[PDB]
Amino acid sequence: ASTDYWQNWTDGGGIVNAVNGSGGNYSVNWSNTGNFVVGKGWTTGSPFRTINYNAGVWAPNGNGYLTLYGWTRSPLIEYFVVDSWGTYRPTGTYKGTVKSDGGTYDIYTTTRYNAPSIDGDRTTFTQYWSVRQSKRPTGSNATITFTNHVNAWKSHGMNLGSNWAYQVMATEGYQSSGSSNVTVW
Repeated sequence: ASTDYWQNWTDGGGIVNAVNGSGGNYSVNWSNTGNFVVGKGWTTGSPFRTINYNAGVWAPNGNGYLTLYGWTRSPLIEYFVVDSWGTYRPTGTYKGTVKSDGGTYDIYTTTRYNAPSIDGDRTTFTQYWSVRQSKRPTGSNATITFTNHVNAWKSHGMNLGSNWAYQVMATEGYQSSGSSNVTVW
């Protein structure tokens, strides 16, 4: 499918060279950054969407995530489906696991306090996570059947908001350096 949304946010720290490529392709070169999120996807997320991607390059030197990323409103929720990471594997309050697209993911919940949200400014909100138990190999055509995660989260009392915001396959980093090249469809 054709992507219609380009996400390129940075808190201004360090260098974040984000390139909006042709079609669903994008690349990022970052160094000594603060927090940033870059990716391509859809303006309106959907719990029934099946995301396809191919990370031709995944080379974080420190803390960075290759993850499906999105938000919902009412309530405000930031969610993730992490397929790979750098030096740090994200975790939180363990809820259970879900098997999907050949891998096993741990389900976690966390809370952010006085942090920047999609609406701008700062606030306190909940984060939903699905983190692969082991890093998914990159360079191949990968699939993320989001419906499997949404259903698993629901079973653990993790319900998403009613107003859907953007949904993208992103590269997120925190105080690190690295390179990535991803194609989404």
